[PDB]
Amino acid sequence: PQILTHVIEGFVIQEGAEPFPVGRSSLLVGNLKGDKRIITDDEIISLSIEFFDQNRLDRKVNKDKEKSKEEVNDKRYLRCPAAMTVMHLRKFLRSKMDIPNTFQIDVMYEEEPLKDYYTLMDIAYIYTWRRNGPLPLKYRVRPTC
Repeated sequence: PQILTHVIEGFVIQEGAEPFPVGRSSLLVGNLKGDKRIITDDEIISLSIEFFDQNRLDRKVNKDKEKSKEEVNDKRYLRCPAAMTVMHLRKFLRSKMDIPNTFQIDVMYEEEPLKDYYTLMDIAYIYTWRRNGPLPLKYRVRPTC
């Protein structure tokens, strides 16, 4: 639902409200197949992307304003070819949010921006992501000069 297509070089990625484990099969909670022997780049990586939480003032939305439907989740989700780079993502954001060249975009894992050559695999290997959930990315804009 609510999935949108954008092209970034070397593959087309579709991003939006990806189905959640809650609605997915409960069997996916158990010991799913996984193997560090697999180093292929013909692989799909699941991830999220949200605006770095600077405007949240270090406050939790659900904490201050708990919803009865529990609809607090400021991300967009992405099934993405693992070969894709930070450079591609920033472009995709640049295009999605219509971001002028007047600003820079930092793509970050936690607080730390990532180099534009990093592949999504490189990130999973660097940060030792364990395929528990999507790879959580963040982003932010800065004036350039």
